[PDB]
Amino acid sequence: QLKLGNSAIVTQEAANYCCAYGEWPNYLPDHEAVAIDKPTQPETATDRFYTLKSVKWETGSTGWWWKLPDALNNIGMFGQNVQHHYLYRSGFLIHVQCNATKFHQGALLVVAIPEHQRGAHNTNTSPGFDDIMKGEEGGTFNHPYVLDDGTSLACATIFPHQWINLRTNNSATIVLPWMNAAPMDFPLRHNQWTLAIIPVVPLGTRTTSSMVPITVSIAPMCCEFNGLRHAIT
Amino acid sequence: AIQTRTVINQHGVSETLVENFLSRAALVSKRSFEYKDDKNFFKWTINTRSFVQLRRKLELFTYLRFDAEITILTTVAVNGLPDLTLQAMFVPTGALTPEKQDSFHWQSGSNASVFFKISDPPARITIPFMCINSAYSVFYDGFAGFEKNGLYGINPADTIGNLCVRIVNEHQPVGFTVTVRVYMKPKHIKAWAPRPPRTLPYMSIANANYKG
Amino acid sequence: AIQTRTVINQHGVSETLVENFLSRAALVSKRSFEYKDDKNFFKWTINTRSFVQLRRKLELFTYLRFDAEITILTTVAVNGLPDLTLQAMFVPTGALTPEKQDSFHWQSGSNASVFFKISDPPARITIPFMCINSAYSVFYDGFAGFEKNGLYGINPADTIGNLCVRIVNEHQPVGFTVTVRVYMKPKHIKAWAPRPPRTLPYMSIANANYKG
Amino acid sequence: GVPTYLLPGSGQFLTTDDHSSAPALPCFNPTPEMHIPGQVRNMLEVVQVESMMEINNTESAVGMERLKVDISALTDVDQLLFNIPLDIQLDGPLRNTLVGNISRYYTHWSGSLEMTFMFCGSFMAAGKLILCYTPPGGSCPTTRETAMLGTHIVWDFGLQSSVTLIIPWISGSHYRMAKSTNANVGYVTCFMQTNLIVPSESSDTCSLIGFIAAKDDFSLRLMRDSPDIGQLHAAEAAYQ
Amino acid sequence: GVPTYLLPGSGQFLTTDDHSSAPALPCFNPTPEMHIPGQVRNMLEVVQVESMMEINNTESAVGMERLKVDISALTDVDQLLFNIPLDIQLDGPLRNTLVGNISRYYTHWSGSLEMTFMFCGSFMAAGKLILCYTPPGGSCPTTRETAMLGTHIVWDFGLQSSVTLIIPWISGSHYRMAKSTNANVGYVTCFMQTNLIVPSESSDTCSLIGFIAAKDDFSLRLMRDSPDIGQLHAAEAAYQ
Amino acid sequence: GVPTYLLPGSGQFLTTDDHSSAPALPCFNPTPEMHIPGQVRNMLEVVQVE
Repeated sequence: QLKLGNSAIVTQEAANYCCAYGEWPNYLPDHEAVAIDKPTQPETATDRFYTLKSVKWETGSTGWWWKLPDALNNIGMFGQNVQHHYLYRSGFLIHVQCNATKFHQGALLVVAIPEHQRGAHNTNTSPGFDDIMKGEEGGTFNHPYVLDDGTSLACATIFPHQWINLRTNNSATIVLPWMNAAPMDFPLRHNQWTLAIIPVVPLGTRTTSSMVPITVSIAPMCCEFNGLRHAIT
Repeated sequence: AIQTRTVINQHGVSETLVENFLSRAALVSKRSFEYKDDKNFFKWTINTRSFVQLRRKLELFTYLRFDAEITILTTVAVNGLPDLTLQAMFVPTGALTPEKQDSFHWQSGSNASVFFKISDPPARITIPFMCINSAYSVFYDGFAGFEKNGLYGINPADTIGNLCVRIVNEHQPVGFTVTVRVYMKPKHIKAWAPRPPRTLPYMSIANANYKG
Repeated sequence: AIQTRTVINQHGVSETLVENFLSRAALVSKRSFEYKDDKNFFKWTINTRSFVQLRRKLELFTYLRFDAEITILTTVAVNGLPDLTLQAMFVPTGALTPEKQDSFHWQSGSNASVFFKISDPPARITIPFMCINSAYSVFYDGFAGFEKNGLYGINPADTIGNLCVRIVNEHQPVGFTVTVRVYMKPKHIKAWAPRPPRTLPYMSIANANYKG
Repeated sequence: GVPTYLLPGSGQFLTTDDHSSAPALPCFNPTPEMHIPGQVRNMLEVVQVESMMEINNTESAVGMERLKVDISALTDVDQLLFNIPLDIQLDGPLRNTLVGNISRYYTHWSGSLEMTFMFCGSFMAAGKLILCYTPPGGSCPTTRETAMLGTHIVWDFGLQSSVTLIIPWISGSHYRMAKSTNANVGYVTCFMQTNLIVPSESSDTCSLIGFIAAKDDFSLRLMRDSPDIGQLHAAEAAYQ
Repeated sequence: GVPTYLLPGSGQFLTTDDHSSAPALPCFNPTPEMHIPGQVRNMLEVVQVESMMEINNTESAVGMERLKVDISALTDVDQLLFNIPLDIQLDGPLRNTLVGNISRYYTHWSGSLEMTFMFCGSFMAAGKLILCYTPPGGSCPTTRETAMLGTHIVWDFGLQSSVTLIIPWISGSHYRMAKSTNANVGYVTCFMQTNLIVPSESSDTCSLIGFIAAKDDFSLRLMRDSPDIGQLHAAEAAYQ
Repeated sequence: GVPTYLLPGSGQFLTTDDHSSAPALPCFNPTPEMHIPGQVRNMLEVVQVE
C-alpha cells in the first residue's frame, strides 16, 4: 500500500519501484541555504497522491506525456501553493498502473524524462505556451519514435524508466529527486520533469473493442516553497 | 569492398571519461568581416549550437559545467599583409555590446579585453563558469518569461555572453577581409543526466525541431 | 519586454574588495599624433579625470594610494607598415617636459624612458606612489596657492607627472598617424573615506561643476 | 640554454590580468603609510550604511520633495501613501541610494536589506501606519484590508519615531538572450490606519523619511560598468 | 637573464593540447557546485544501459514497427524470425542503440555485450523460441536443425518472459588502406521451435522486444567524430 | 620544452632597470681594489660638509 498523507493507493502488486538516478528526495540542505529566504515545509498538505484522469489505452494509441509540476499546477493544495508562491522545490513519487486481464497484451514504457525540451514537427518556430503547458489533461505523442524532439525511443531507457508488460506486471513506480541545476525553481515557468508513457508493443485482444485504462498518480515529495510570512521587525 | 578483421587489445577506461570525451578545441564560430571606409567587426554570442558536430556531442547530457577556453585565430586577406592589432572583448551578461568599430564600449574598463596582433600566436582566454545555476541547462523544459512574447527552451541563467572582436587601428588605404576563427575548448567538465543521441537532422539552432 | 527571475546563489565577499573593485586596466588616454616633415608627439598629464567611467568610480573615495601600471599600446596608420621605435618618457614633477620630437630633454638620463617597438608586445611600466602626501587627494577642499591666481581643488602634492611618447626615428618619406592608447591599472590600492556617487553629469575635468 | 616554447596567448595584452611589471623608478622610496581614518577594504562596507529613499513616487515632485511623504489631516485613510518596488536596478525609490548605486557596478546581486522609516512630525502628533511586505510573485495590496493580511507591521508614532524593517533576501540580476528585468522582488506599501492627529498649534502636514541599508549577507559579483554616468569643457588640459 | 631558446613547435596552436591559460575574469566567484543527481564521470556508464534493438530487419517497416517481431499462429515454424548481425558500425538492429551511438564516436571498440529479449504476448500465450549465437567466421543458420547445433538457448515463454543472453567479446574497428568493414562479429538468430499457442480470447499476434547493453569489459578508444549527423534556419541569431 | 609566454613589457629597453647583462670580456681580471682615501658611499656625506 502506498500511503502519503490523506491519500492512499490500495493494490496487491507493489514494492518494485525505481529510485530515479539512485537519489531519494530530501529537503534542501542547511549548507545550501545561501539562496532566497527560508523554504517552508508544509509536510501534510501537498505530499499526497494527486490521481490524474485515466487515459484510454487502445490499439491505435501513440503515447502520453505529462509535465511536472505542470500537471499539478491547478490541482488542490499543490495547485493553491504554486499559484500563490514563486519558488518551489519538490521531488515526485509517480505510480502508474495499467489494469488489464490475462487476455490483454502489450508493453508500456513509463519513462521520466528530465528537461524534456520538445520540438515541433516540420517547422522552425518554437512550440508555444499552450502546446507545452497542457495541465492535467497532458499530451499525446505525435511522433513517439523520436519522443517529439528528434531523439530516439530506443535509447530512451537511459532515463529513469519502468516497464509495464501486461503479461508480467501491471504497475510501475518511479521516485524522482530534485533534478535541477538551481536549488529552487519557478513552477509556473519551468517543467522540471516530464513523465511519459509510450507503447512499445501495442494493445491487442481478439474480443469486442479493445480498451484498457492507465491511471497516473503523482505525489509530490519534500515540497518547499519560499515565503507566506517572515519576521520583519 | 574488402572486409578485414583484427584482434583489438584495449585495456583501460580512461579515454571515455567525460573530461576526455568533451575537452576538444572545436571550431565554434567562423565568420569574416571587411575592413574599409554589426558593420566591419566580429560579434558572436557564445553558444555551442553553431555547429552540429559539437551540438550533438554536448546534447548527450542535460546539464554541463565547464570553463570555456576561447582561442581566437585571426587571419587577414587583402581585397602584402601588414601587422594589425586586434581587440577581442568578452562582453558578459549585463555589460553593453558594441555596435560599431569606434563605439565607446570598446574602452570599457570592466570588460575583459585581450589585445593581440595577427603576427603573434593566437589569443586565448579562459572564460570561467558564467551561469548563475550550478550547471548549464543544455535542455530547458520551460520558458524564459511569463507569457510576454513566448521563449521556449531559452534559459535566462544559461547565457555566457558575447565575444566582440574588432581591429584597433585607424583606417588604412587598402581594404582587408579579416577571417576570425574561434576555437572553444571546454574544460573542468562535469556532466549530469545522459540523454538519447539525436537521430534526425537539426532544423534550427533555437529549438529541437525535426523534419522526419 | 520579457521579465525573468533566477535563484542567485552567491557566497563570498572577495569580489567587492577595493583591490578588486579598482584594479582594472582602463583606457585613460587616447590621442593620435602625426609623423611627417606639442607638435607630432604624444604628451599626457597622468590623471584619472580623462574618462568619466573611471573618474566616477575613483571619486567614490576621498583618498587613494595606488601604484599605476601604465600600459602603452601603439598602433600606426599611413597617410605598408614599417618597424618603428618609440620612446615613452615618464616626466615626474620637477623634471622638464619636451616641446618637440628632437628636444634635448628626451635624452635626460634621470627620467624613466622605455624604448619599445610597434612590432613588440605593448610597453608596460609600474609608476610608483608619486604623491608627497600619504594618499592621493581625489577631492581637495582648498587652494594650491595664497590668492595668487586662484586654483581651487588642485592639490600641489597630488601630481603624478607627464607621460611623453615620441618616435625615435629620423624623418621618413611617407607620413604616419600614430595612435597611442594608454591603459592604467592602479594596483596595491588603499582607499579611505567613501563618498556619495555622483548623480549629475560632469561639466569640466578641472572641477566638480554640475548643470542640473 | 633552457629549452622553451611559446604558447597561444603569448604577447597579448589581457586587461584583467595580474602580473608583476617593471618599476619605472626603482630605489624611489614612496611617502610612508600614515593612519588616515575610515579606510574601506571592501565595497560592502559602503553598501551597509543607511541612505535616504526617494519615497514620493510622483513625477511632479522635483528635487528634495522626492525624499519625503507629506501626510496631513486630509488624507482619506484608505489611501496608499507609498509603495516601494524592491527593484534596485529599475528606476524608483532605490536607484539613487548607496545600495542602489554600488549594485549598478555589479551584474548579479543577492541578499537581505533593511528599511528604516523615521517620522518627522511634531512631538504631539499621533496616528498609525501599517507598513507591509509583499513577497515577489505576490499581490501588491491596494486596500488596507489587503494590507493587514500580509506580512505587515502596525506602527503607532506616539513616542515611537522609527521602525527598522528587515527585508529578507532581495535578489536579482541582468539578462540578455536586453529587454529583461526581474518583474518584482517585492514591495513595501504603507497605508493610513487611523488619521494624523495634531494639536492646533502644530502644523497639520507631517512628513516621513525612509532609509535603506544592506545586511551582512548582501552580496555582489560579476563587476560591470555603471550606466549612471555618460558622455567635457577644458578637457585639453592634459595634452597641452 | 635566463638563457632560453625556442624549440620547433613554439607558437603553434595544437587543438588537442592541455595547457593552462589566462582567465578572462579572475576574482570572479562561480556559482558553487550543487549536488545534481545522475552525474556521468565516464561514457561507458552510458553504454552499459539497456536500449531497444530495431529487430525487424525489413525495409517496409517504418517507425515503431522496427522495434518488435510480431509472431502469430501463422508463422511456419521452420522460419527465421530475426537475425541480428553483431556489427555495431554497420546499419541494422544495433546502429540506433546506446551501445551503437556512443561506439560511433570511437574508432576501435572491443568488449562483451548483453542481450535481453522480453516477450510481450498475453499471460496465457505459450510457445518456444530457440535463440542462437554464431561466432564470427561461422555459418549463420538458415534452418532450425542448424540452429540447435550451435551455441543456443531454447526459450519457453510460459511464466518466463525475458532472457538475458550474454554475448562474449564483440570487437571491431575502422580501416583505411574506406571500403572496409568487419564482415561479421556474429549473429543472434531466432527460430520458432513449437508454435504460438494463444487462447481464443487473446490476440493471436504476439510481439517481442529486444534489448542490448554493454558489459564491464566493453571498451572504446581513438575518439573520432560521429557521422550520424550532417549539415540551419535562424542560424544568424548569434552574430546579430 | 618549457611552456612559456611573453608578457606586455617584453623586449623593451627601460633605462632605469637593474638586470644582469652579458660581459663583453669574460676571463678578464680587472685591476684589484686598492684602498684610496676618502670614499663616498652616500651623497648625503657630501651635503653635510660646510
